Amino acid sequence: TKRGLLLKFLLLGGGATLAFVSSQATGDDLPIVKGPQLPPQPGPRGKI
Amino acid sequence: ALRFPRFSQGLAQDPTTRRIWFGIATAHDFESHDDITEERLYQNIFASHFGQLAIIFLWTSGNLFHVAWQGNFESWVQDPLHVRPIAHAIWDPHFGQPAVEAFTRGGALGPVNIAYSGVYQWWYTIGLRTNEDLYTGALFLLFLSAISLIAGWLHLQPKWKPSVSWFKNAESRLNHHLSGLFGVSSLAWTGHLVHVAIPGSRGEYVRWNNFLDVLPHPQGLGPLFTGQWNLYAQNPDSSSHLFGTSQGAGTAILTLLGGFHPQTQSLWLTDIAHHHLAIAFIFLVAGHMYRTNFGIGHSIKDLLDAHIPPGGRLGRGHKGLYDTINNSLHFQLGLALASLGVITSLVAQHMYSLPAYAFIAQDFTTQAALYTHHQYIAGFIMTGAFAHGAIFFIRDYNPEQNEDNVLARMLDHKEAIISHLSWASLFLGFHTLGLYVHNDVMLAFGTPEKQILIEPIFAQWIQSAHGKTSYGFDVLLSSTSGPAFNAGRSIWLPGWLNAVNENTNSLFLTIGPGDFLVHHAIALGLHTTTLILVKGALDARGSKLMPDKKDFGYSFPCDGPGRGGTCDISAWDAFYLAVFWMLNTIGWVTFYWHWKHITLWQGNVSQFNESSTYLMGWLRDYLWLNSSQLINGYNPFGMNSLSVWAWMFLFGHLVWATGFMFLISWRGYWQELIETLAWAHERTPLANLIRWRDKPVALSIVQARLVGLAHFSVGYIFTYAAFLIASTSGKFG
Amino acid sequence: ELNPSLVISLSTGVSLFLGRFVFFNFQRENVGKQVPSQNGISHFEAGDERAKEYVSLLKSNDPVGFNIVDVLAWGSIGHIVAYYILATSSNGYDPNFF
Amino acid sequence: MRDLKTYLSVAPVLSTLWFGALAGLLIEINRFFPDALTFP
Amino acid sequence: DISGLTPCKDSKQFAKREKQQIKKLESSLKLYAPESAPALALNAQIEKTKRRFDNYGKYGLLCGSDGLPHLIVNGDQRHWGEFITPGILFLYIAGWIGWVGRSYLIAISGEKKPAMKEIIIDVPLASRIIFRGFIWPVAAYREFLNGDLIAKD
Amino acid sequence: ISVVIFHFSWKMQSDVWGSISDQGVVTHITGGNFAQSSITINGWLRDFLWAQASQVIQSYGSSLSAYGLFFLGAHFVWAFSLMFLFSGRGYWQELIESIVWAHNKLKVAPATQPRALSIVQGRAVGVTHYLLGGIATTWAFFLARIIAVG
Amino acid sequence: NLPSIFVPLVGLVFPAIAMASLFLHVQKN
Amino acid sequence: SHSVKIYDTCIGCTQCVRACPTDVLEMIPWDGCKAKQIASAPRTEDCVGCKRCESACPTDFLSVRVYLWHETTRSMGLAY
Amino acid sequence: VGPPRGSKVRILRRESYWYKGVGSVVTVDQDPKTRYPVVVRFDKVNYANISTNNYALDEVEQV
Ligand code: CLA
Ligand code: CLA
Ligand code: CLA
Ligand code: CLA
Ligand code: CLA
Ligand SMILES: CC1=C(/C=C/C(C)=C/C=C/C(C)=C/C=C/C=C(C)/C=C/C=C(C)/C=C/C2=C(C)CCCC2(C)C)C(C)(C)CCC1
Ligand SMILES: CC1=C(/C=C/C(C)=C/C=C/C(C)=C/C=C/C=C(C)/C=C/C=C(C)/C=C/C2=C(C)CCCC2(C)C)C(C)(C)CCC1
Ligand SMILES: CCCCCCCCCCCCO[C@@H]1O[C@H](CO)[C@@H](O[C@H]2O[C@H](CO)[C@@H](O)[C@H](O)[C@H]2O)[C@H](O)[C@H]1O
Repeated sequence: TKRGLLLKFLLLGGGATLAFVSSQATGDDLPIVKGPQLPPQPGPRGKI
Repeated sequence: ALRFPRFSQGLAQDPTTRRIWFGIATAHDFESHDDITEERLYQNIFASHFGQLAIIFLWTSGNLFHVAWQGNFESWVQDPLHVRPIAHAIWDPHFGQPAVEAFTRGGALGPVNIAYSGVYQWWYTIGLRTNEDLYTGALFLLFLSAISLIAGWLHLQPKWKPSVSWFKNAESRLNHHLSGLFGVSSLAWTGHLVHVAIPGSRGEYVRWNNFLDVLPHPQGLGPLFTGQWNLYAQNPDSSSHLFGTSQGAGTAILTLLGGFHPQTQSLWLTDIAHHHLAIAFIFLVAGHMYRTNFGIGHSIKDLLDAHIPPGGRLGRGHKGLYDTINNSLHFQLGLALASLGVITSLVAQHMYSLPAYAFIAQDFTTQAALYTHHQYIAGFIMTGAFAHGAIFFIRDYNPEQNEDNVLARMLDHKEAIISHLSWASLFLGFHTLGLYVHNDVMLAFGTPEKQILIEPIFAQWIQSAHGKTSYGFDVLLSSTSGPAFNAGRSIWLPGWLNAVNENTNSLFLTIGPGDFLVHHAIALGLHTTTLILVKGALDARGSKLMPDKKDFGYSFPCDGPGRGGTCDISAWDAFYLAVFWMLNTIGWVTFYWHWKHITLWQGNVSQFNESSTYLMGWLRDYLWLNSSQLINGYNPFGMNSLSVWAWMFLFGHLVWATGFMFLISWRGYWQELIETLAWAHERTPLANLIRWRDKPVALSIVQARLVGLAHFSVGYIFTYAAFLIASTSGKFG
Repeated sequence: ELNPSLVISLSTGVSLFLGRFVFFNFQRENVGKQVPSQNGISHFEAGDERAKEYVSLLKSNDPVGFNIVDVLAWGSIGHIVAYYILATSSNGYDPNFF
Repeated sequence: MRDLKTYLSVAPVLSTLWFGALAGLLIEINRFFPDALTFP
Repeated sequence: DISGLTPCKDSKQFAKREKQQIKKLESSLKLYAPESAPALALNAQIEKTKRRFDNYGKYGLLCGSDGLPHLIVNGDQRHWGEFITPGILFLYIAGWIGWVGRSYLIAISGEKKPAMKEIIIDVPLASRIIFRGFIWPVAAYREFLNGDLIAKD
Repeated sequence: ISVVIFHFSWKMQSDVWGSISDQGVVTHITGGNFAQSSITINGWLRDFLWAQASQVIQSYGSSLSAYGLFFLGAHFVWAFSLMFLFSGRGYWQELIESIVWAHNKLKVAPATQPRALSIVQGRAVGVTHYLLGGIATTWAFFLARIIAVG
Repeated sequence: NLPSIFVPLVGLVFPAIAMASLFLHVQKN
Repeated sequence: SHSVKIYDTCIGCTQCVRACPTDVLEMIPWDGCKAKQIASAPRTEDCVGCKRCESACPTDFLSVRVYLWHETTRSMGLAY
Repeated sequence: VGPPRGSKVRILRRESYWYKGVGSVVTVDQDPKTRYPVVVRFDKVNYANISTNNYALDEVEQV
């Protein structure tokens, strides 16, 4: 019920929780964490 | 002012949402703030320049850090023709697995973006080779940004504030900028080129830890202080030289070869060093012109006052102009913006035809992106130059102190100027459009031989004067027995002529009837844009419809519905109108450049030669033909790496369309609609418990024009950027 | 084959002689009419204390008033000419006109 | 009669008559001298 | 020739274009009876194309590497029929029109309500004025010397 | 109305109109691509606007050449309308003030004083040209496509 | 390592804190 | 509050006053014109800025001038 | 006092629509307390469709 305390607590704790959850995500939850699984495609004129 | 903005008490008492919108939009207009003085104005501008420099340094440091951290620079410097440079990594939680697979390019282990800014080639050319070099460059740039912020804070303190008289010492600042900021910087750059870059291109690795132990030249400063400077040019790199290695490497540091490097297809490094040394000498000499403290030099005021023709045709000549220029920051800003906009286009036109970076020329996407980027920047800067010139006439112009000088006579015959500009623009538009429509009608009726195809003979003759032999004109450098060719026969003409007559680079491309029409379209666009801007600037103080326009400021909505109607009568509205024409003109030149280069890179210039003579050719063979790969970035069968550009294409279309709303619909309709929403909120249960604190109102008349123009420009830029990058990256020319 | 010391000394001497005996009057009568000023007054009078002229530096006991600044200017011109001669004579440039 | 002649002298009627005559002249010239790119 | 262009009587691309146009026209001829009116109309088009190409050959036009005529404007004395003579004729017609307009505007200026002769044209007065443009260069020059051309404000 | 007619055209070309052989097999004009492609804006851009405009843009030199010309003309008129829609008469009256000076210098200034169009009239001209250009673009594109492929 | 932590901070948390602070600033007095 | 000003080119035909939608202007005695009256704007705090007075101004140039200034709840015509 | 009635006069007021033009004097007020006594009629209408205006004695030149 302290509005000054509640705003700071919500903002800081929510940011910390968001960062922690993003840092604890596995490859099953996020494709970006899983990473590529296929051999890479070549370029239009032989560039890699 | 008790609320926001604190610099405008009148805005602070506004009980509507307009208090916020305007507070953001007038933050940097220091001249119109409450209790402003000239000293405070100059000091605030001086402080803001340091912050701008700090931001510039931070941006470059970020680019260097990300290239060193997530890029493939070390693998790229070993295969510049087959490795795609990486800008930075991608971490988006919204990505799907096919997106993760498709964006894994280069030799990276995850999604990445391919850099099209050309930083890799630029950094490779100047000697940087390892990731640690980029890491230590980024730290230095961060240090510079911090020091700029510290200086900006320091010169705002009571004991370090500079006075107005110091800011108005034009002679000393001109001397120091011409001699130190331009001359000495160039000398330092050619020193770097001689000590690091040139050795770097021959396999020598020179850094801070060993540059005091390695001789840049075998003779070591002997010839320089003796006078036989030719010893620095005797043995240049062979034509079989491979960049970065010692195979075919010479010992010269300052040459005048001309042409391009056979392997890298770029300018010789020694030529660049010699150029910068010559420019440093020129600027150092030029920096000793004005009188500062030692009893020698010139006074700009006396120079301007003495240049009055005795015939009286220029009136009082340039008398008094020193005070108007020195006491007006808008005059200075307009001059600076005009010059900078001219040289931005100069850079754009010179970088594509005379590449200076190793292995840039055969990186087509980077070249196209750079040319478009710099031309659009120049287009915006040139509009700014006229906008601030118009602001000067309202805020800073003193008619009594400028009696009958070259600046008052412009206001005297503004009508003659505007009418003649209008005639030129009308003539160009009429005849260019008529010829285009005639050719279109001939092509529609199956008779392409009835087209009006005018040969651009003046420009072909100019090209032949530069040594091009594709037209058989035999003039000046194209001739063998002339004095002009005989003078440079053994200095630079061999290499320059070999590069010019090489028909697969961008040096003096062959032109035909298709170029003649597009060049006149560009001329019409230029003339119309200058017409709008000049009419706005010269009518800023008033006209017959509004004799007291200077009494209302640079930006006001209107004078009302009386006297027939006064829509878009302010000088700001002239700039708002001219931005559309600038965008159209730059789009024309960029379309021309892109279509002329994409066909040359494909090996069939005849596609452009025959299809550029009528506008349906432009619509079909340039826009429709080259959008097949881009619009297939994502389809019901899958996606590929071009999906970002496909999304951005439609994003730009949507923003461009949204701008039409603000540009077409006007305020009263929206205000009358917002009233009903206010009633509805005030009568809705469980929502009466929530009340707004700023009264909701529609956007202002001038605010809506700015918002619509911003949406229009953002869509215009993004749509073409996506199309250009995707079309040049689907096939790589 | 051109002696650098002889060329530099002769060019500096000629430039100083020209500045002291030939072009002195024109230069002085022209600097007399060109003094930088803002809003009708000099930069120092406006309030710029860094723009004050160095009276103790420009004074000299020369019979016509030749001072160290004139020496520096004319010597710089002479050195530029001398090094132009040395750099233009060492190279084997031949404009093949005839 | 006088009023009808006054009406036939109004701008749109005179304009359509003049441009019709011009169009007919140009059409007949192109019918008898077609495909002219130069002036011999 | 000029600017690397070849005359259209020599260039093979011009003849190839002429052959392909006739071949395109002759493909639709196969769908009609040899005596029908559409067959008679396509034959007239074939003759028109042949005459056009023969004329372009005879007039001495220059053709590029695409088989299409190219105009020469710089001022070459053997190419005046493409820009110079037509331009002179245009400048004679346009000056005629401008001078007849100016004389009519001057003639009605001194009346009670001169805006009524600008929406309802005095046709006899226009008939009087119209044929004065045949000598428009002489009069336009002569009011330049005297000073009746430019209003000195 | 533009969205309605686009919907009608794509649906009829994809799921109703077509050809039938003497085997009992139906082949539609666009092969039933509406269901999976008309659900994205990119689908409308690619499979409808880009794909079906291929007729009107290659109609030059044929009997349908008048539709490409009208296509370009409609685009031109639609773009022309934006000059009237985005500006106001205060700029144009001031611009006319300079041309009137040039006419007065040569004694060719008309008695009927030139005026910029009224505020309401400019809106009417802009909307009329906008509608004409937009409707004519679809007229030409639809007619060329459905005559060539229909 | 770092991107998984930094991207949510710059894209969500920092804009939220800045928006809250700016709103409280503009609603003052 | 907007700024409304009156210049002595007034001919005193009272056209501005009866065109005011918020009763900002009024007519006061004078001696500089044949009508012996000039316009005044004593209630510019009720000005909305519609510039209806300038549309009714017969003088060339205008004798009544409206300059749009700081915005209040009265000047924006807000009823909520 | 003032130019004779019916004469032709050039306008010197900068903000006037007929600046540097020519009009005809209709009446001139004789009251010394009148600031702009010269009434002038013009052939062309201004942007407000008005053909008459009052000018001071020093803004009018007899031609
Ligand atoms: C030798 C002494 C010296 C030097 C080096 C400078 C240097 C500078 N002064 Mg300065 N100043 C001096 C003496 C000096 N001043 C004196 C004596 C006075 C008092 C009379 C002033 C009064 C003064 C004021 C009042 C202001 C400055 C400002 C500036 C800065 C300008 C912004 C900038 O970085 O532009 C950089 C400019 C260049 C590098 C040269 C132009 C380069 C061209 C346009 C491009 C061509 C280069 C090349 C082709 C491109 C590179 C390609 C690739 C590398 C990307 C700059 C750092 C301004 C500022 O921002 O201060 C914070 C400012 O407001 N000065
Ligand atoms: C060295 C360059 C320079 C400098 C120092 C200035 C300085 C100034 N200009 Mg100026 N100007 C410049 C260049 C410059 N300008 C150029 C190049 C143009 C042409 C485009 C203009 C056009 C211009 C106008 C028309 C006006 C000024 C004004 C001003 C003054 C106040 C600015 C202000 O309030 O900012 C406020 C600026 C903003 C709030 C910026 C708005 C945001 C813009 C639209 C960017 C939006 C980008 C968009 C969000 C991207 C979206 C991406 C998408 C993916 C979402 C100030 C003295 C104003 C003034 O007071 O004049 C008397 C004024 O009316 N200038
Ligand atoms: C494609 C759209 C388009 C077109 C064609 C134009 C055309 C023109 N603009 Mg413009 N403009 C546009 C969009 C466009 N604008 C937009 C979006 C804006 C932003 C609001 C502006 C803002 C703008 C400003 C601010 C200015 C112009 C000016 C001009 C004129 C420049 C002179 C010229 O080119 O003469 C060539 C003329 C043309 C190409 C007009 C077409 C003539 C047709 C083809 C001939 C007649 C055909 C036929 C006989 C008519 C029959 C139809 C009917 C009778 C049945 C010209 C009329 C300038 C101006 O007035 O200078 C004189 C000027 O100051 N424009
Ligand atoms: C008497 C006819 C006449 C004459 C002599 C001129 C003369 C001139 N005009 Mg002009 N003009 C005219 C009519 C005329 N105009 C009309 C009717 C319009 C409205 C469409 C314009 C609109 C116009 C603009 C917008 C501009 C000029 C400009 C100019 C000047 C440069 C030439 C130019 O650009 O031409 C171009 C002329 C046109 C585009 C209009 C031509 C219209 C037709 C051909 C004229 C027909 C006149 C009449 C119907 C015939 C009289 C019949 C009578 C015997 C009964 C020049 C002084 C330019 C200027 O001031 O720069 C110096 C400029 O920017 N004019
Ligand atoms: C850089 C900006 C950014 C970032 C990093 C994200 C990140 C994310 N968005 Mg997202 N989004 C953004 C901008 C951003 N968004 C914008 C601008 C829009 C508007 C167009 C959207 C619209 C959007 C939608 C519509 C959806 C997402 C979803 C997601 C999540 C997808 C991952 C997943 O499948 O796990 C899913 C994981 C969960 C559902 C559990 C999350 C539990 C969190 C970690 C608890 C912590 C919350 C914390 C206490 C609150 C802090 C607030 C802060 C102010 C302090 C991910 C967290 C999707 C989702 O499910 O997220 C809710 C989803 O449906 N976003
Ligand atoms: C409005 C205004 C303003 C502005 C203006 C402007 C913006 C302008 C622009 C301008 C411009 C933008 C200009 C440009 C120019 C350019 C030029 C001038 C160029 C030149 C060149 C040359 C001269 C060259 C020559 C040559 C050589 C040397 C070599 C090669 C050959 C030749 C021969 C070509 C101001 C602020 C002032 C103020 C007032 C108002
Ligand atoms: C006292 C006396 C006398 C004497 C005098 C004298 C002897 C003087 C001298 C003087 C001198 C002796 C001077 C000098 C000067 C010099 C200078 C001043 C120099 C400068 C230089 C420079 C400037 C350089 C530059 C450069 C460089 C750095 C690099 C290379 C290139 C160049 C060259 C560019 C007498 C007897 C007469 C008499 C009386 C007494
Ligand atoms: C106004 C400031 C003073 C101006 C005058 C300064 C001196 C002018 C030139 C005088 C003669 C200089 O002559 C030149 O000196 C340099 C400096 O050592 C020598 O340079 C020599 O030592 C330097 C380091 O000390 C080495 O980097 C170099 O490889 C070596 O050659 C040259 O071998 C000699 O030819």
